[PDB]
Amino acid sequence: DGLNGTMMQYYEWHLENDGQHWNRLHDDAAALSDAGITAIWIPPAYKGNSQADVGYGAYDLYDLGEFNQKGTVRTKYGTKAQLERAIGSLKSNDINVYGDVVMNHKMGADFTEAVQAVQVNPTNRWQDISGAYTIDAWTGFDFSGRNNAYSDFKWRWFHFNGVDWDQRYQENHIFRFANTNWNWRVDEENGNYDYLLGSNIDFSHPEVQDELKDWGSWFTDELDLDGYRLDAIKHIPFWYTSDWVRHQRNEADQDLFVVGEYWKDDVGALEFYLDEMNWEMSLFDVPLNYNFYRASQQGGSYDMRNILRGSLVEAHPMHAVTFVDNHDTQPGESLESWVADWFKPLAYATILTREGGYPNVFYGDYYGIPNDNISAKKDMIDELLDARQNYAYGTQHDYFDHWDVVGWTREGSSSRPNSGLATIMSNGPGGSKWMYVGRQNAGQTWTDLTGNNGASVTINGDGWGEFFTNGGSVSVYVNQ
Ligand code: NA
Ligand code: NA
Ligand code: NA
Repeated sequence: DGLNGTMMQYYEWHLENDGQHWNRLHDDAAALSDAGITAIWIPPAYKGNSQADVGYGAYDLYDLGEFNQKGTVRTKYGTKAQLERAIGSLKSNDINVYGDVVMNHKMGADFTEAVQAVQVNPTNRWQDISGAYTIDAWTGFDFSGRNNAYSDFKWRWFHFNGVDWDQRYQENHIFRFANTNWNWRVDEENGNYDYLLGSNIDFSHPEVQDELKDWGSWFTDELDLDGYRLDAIKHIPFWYTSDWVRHQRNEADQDLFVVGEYWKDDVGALEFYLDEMNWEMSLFDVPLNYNFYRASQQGGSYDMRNILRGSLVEAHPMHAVTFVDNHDTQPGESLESWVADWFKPLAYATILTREGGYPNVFYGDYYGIPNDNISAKKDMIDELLDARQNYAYGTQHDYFDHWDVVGWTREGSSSRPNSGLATIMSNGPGGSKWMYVGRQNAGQTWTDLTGNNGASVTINGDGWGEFFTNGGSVSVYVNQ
């Protein structure tokens, strides 16, 4: 009934490869809903390069842990039946399901093929650095164990335009297939960032365009998805992602939420992409991720008044999926920009108690990351989810007027009893700030849901209250 939406990435990079994750998800459904989670982003659910693959080394998009391929039947997360069972549990508990979609490349080809290719400048793929010669690339996919179930489409080298490994001479190089063009338009870092890893798909081919559109529809129907999380889209021709998304919404009866991962610490680049998409999807707020990271790294000297500056949520709140960390930013991973424990509570309060943006909770933060001795922050997050789910409603007032202490308020809405809140925090010494929470809340006494400050704040006759916060901390006051 108008409840704020909250997404949760249900996995972390170092999850154990025990094949019991879908089952865990299934048993956690009710608890997650009660906690305030309304949507779950599941990891790539199809067969990857190997059983332990996190899912991005995608081998067979039609094998959801159902066929014996790549050395295993189940994926790292479990079997097809356990996933379907988990999804059913999510639906019955009012939780939307977003499926991760990996279409930029394929990995784990069954055999190599001889291909004329040229080496290109890694920092400028538009420039060849060698003449054309024949290499042996891993491009042949037969999906043997699937027996053509669902689809008899087979992949070959002519469906791709590049790889980063030559099996003939056993060397690593960024290869562009001779007589093939890099996809366009794509991100321009390194000149043309079409190629990332694995066997890079060339969408110029109509057969490729149709195959992935048809697979998408099949995947959507098979799992009854409510949306998707589009992987590495800055490496995929923009025109195609738009075509694909429009195609899926046309084939599915249910609404489909779409959030793309355009990984770049540049809001303008993201806005450019959204213009190209005619704003038909949201994008993860990568700049905000880096804002949080810069703050975490610098300490109190960071000017909190700029915490949201340059972020996507700041400019287009309706098209931004906000987050603090993910499987790519956690320690040791490729896009590391981990927010330390001290600043993490402030970052989560920022995405969970504000009116703009569609916030996402990271599994690694919620349950911790054992591999790196990172504690579970479930207690802290649940209090902020309680705030979001039951109190973050109504007109918002911002107070980013001090370099250390900042905050904002929500007047609450008649639709939700006792809703309304006041968030105040400091990345340096503690302090206080008078903020307006709505004259309709006069006479109420508000207390901190996080327990970080025992102050009791009574709202005066004009609807103003003075809220307190300790140093390097965050408090969220509500009429509890
Ligand atoms: Na690409
Ligand atoms: Na981060
Ligand atoms: Na500061």
